[PDB]
Amino acid sequence: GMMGELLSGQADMIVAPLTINNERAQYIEFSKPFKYQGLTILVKKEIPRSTLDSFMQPFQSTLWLLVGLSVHVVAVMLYLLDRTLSSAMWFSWGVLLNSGIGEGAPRSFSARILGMVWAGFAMIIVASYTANLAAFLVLDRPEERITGINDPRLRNPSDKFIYATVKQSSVDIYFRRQVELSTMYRHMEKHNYESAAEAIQAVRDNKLHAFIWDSAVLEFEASQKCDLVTTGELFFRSGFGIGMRKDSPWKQNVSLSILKSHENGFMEDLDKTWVRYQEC
Amino acid sequence: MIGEVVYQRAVMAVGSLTINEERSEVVDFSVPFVETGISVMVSRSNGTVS
Amino acid sequence: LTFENMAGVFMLVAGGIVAGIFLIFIEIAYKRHK
Amino acid sequence: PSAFLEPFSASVWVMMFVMLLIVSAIAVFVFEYFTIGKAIWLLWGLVFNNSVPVQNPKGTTSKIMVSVWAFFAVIFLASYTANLAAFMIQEEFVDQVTGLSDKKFQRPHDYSPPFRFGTVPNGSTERNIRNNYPYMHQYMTKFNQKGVEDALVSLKTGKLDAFIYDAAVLNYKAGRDEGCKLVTIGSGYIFATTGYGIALQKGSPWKRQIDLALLQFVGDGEMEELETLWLTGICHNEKLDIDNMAGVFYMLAAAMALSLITFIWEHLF
Amino acid sequence: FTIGKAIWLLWGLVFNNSVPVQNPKGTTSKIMVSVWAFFAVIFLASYTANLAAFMIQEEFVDQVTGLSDKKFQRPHDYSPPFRFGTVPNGSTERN
Amino acid sequence: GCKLVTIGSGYIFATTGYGIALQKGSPWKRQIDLALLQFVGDGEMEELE
Ligand SMILES: CN[C@]1(c2ccccc2Cl)CCCCC1=O
Ligand SMILES: *[C@@H]1O[C@H](CO)[C@@H](O)[C@H](O)[C@H]1NC(C)=O
Ligand SMILES: *[C@@H]1O[C@H](CO)[C@@H](O)[C@H](O)[C@H]1NC(C)=O
Ligand SMILES: *[C@@H]1O[C@H](CO)[C@@H](O)[C@H](O)[C@H]1NC(C)=O
Repeated sequence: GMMGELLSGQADMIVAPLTINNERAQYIEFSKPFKYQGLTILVKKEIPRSTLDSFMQPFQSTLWLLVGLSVHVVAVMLYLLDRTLSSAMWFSWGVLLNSGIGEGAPRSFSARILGMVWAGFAMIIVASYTANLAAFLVLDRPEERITGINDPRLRNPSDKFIYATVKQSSVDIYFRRQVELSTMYRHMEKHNYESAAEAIQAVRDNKLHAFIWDSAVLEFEASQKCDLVTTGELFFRSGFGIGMRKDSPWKQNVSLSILKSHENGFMEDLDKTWVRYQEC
Repeated sequence: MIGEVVYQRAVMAVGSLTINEERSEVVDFSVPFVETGISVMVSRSNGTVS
Repeated sequence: LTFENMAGVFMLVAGGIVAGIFLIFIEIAYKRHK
Repeated sequence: PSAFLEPFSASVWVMMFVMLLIVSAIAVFVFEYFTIGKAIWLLWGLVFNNSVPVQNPKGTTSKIMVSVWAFFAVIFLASYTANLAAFMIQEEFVDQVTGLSDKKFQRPHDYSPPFRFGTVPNGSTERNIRNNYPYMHQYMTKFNQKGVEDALVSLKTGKLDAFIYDAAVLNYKAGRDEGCKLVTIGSGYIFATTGYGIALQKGSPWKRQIDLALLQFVGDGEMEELETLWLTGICHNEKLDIDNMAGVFYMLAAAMALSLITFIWEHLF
Repeated sequence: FTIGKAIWLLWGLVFNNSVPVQNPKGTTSKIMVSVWAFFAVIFLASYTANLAAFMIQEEFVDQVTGLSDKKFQRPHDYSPPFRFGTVPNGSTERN
Repeated sequence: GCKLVTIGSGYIFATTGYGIALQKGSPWKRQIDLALLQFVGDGEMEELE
């Protein structure tokens, strides 16, 4: 890659996003970092579930089917107790639908008591339905976002969910040179991609489920493509640098300049015109 | 601190010492280990305004 | 069903029931006054 | 569903019922200054739903009393809905068998379907059950399995009922299972709590130093870090139904029965 | 007066049924009114659920955004003077 | 009470770091830098933070 090209003498400088590692720094001389960007996880933002039509779906349609049968049975019992059955049926149907027609004229006082009791039962059923709706409502956004490497879903992987980074990158070095995630590294080694853009396209096309990459790149990708979002707290926070060979005369002058541009506000203007220029 | 480092009184200055383009032109020192900068602080206890 | 909920407004409703006679007397006196 | 766990059917319900009756009596008395049953029906409706046409009360001062009663009913229904929502927030998943003391282990064939006891030989669990429950050992011999992974596979496939084995490895398996479908019995129970230790030759000169080193490790917090980095699991760290109103519909049917019985007794008179 | 009665019953069924008139006459009219009332009750329940769920939303203020802002940019006039805090001898003062 | 809070999530006007000051041309720089990179790569800096 770039490090090999620079070491071989084919190049004299690496002006590109090159994360400052230890293995890289052992052979080449990094300048002062012109940016600070840790690693984050790019994931696809699932569309919110705006049903607005789950009426008989939430609990069980059999309850809605049995409600009418129970109402008819209660009406029949009221008719037999009265010994205008159609008028009483309409009145009950209006009461269970808050119509308030007022066409019900029970004969006996027991019929009146049963009618009042029925209304109370209906009120209770309505309350139960409202509670169920609240449970479904409050239970919105069931899916959560994995919180970086510390999340248990990443420490223990699975074939169903795959999270793979980019081959021949500092990231791979970070996973390899830290023996606390050997399972994660083994899982990621079977899904690495040729280039970052290919991984972005695969993630957006549901080919992957998570991407591990620099914050400076993933944040811009999320800003550009609203279909994707970035999650996970910044980890391995080490910025890019102008990699170049140790035995070079520019080492004492590039870095200072990068400092000056970092303090004169030039890098802030570059970020505004190239990274921070849009949102979603 | 920087003055003591320049005049060979001390060979190392570990502490809260921000990297600058003026200090680097005098003392050459290692890569940053804490990301810092310039920030503004203000109190918001006057009103929640939720 | 919290006890306070059944109390915090039902002591009030009992007060209203026992207070109805107060305004009963007030209005039946007002009617006769003019 | 907890159709009976509500504070209903208590003194509060009887207190509010008699308060409603007293309020209805006071309203009838105010109106009089055939309206008793009508006022009672209207007040019951106002408690339940305002679709109950009652002509019993026609008074000025009475209107304020009816408004106060309606305010109380509205507050009560709002509190009831809030209580149902709060109860629907939580759920109960206590346990299944509640330890080895359950009669299922004592009677493995007499109740319903056979309850298999999964176990692995060569271990201390087999020796413990042989030295404590010789009767259960003979029954469990027919289900002596091979390994922990095989036991988990069999449990996930329904071929076994319960698996009895060492607590630490079982807890690890529960914390590293897909879907958290299988859990240890109860909230985590130990039939014979014991340590692991580190075996040494009889009279070895290392025991007096190995024990001190292990005590130093457990007292310095290293054991907690190792447990967090080696035994933590995702499952462990996690924390209008037809059958829901079937009971209240049984109560409604009983209400219909009492209604018709009252019709009979009222029509004798 | 049937048009006004129908409009009032529709509005009430939307809000509350305490507005009765002799608008629905016939089985078809009663069935239509019942269906409308059921739909309005469902909408009401959905609105109440949404209002209850909305209580879990909160936000915080942030004043100006960075040193590039109207407040920080001009010290003179504008409003009551905005004090600037900066301990000297540091890198911030030099920058 | 966490009454006072920096503006927004925190935007650094001129982002830099701290480092460890050394004499100009000190032999320790080329090795202190490597040690610090090893520390940040092994997750120790996260634990200290
Ligand atoms: C008053 N009517 C409502 C109600 C609120 C609370 C309890 C029962 C009921 Cl019935 C108002 C809120 C939407 C649902 C509804 O019908
Ligand atoms: C480095 O910069 C200094 C001052 O900016 C200058 O005197 C010197 O010639 C420069 N050296 C190279 C190799 O650019
Ligand atoms: C150990 O268990 C195996 C089956 O898992 C069994 O065949 C063998 O006999 C056991 N060992 C002894 C000494 O009985
Ligand atoms: C340094 O601090 C002292 C006392 O705080 C002050 O008198 C002096 O002016 C400061 N110098 C600079 C360059 O900030």
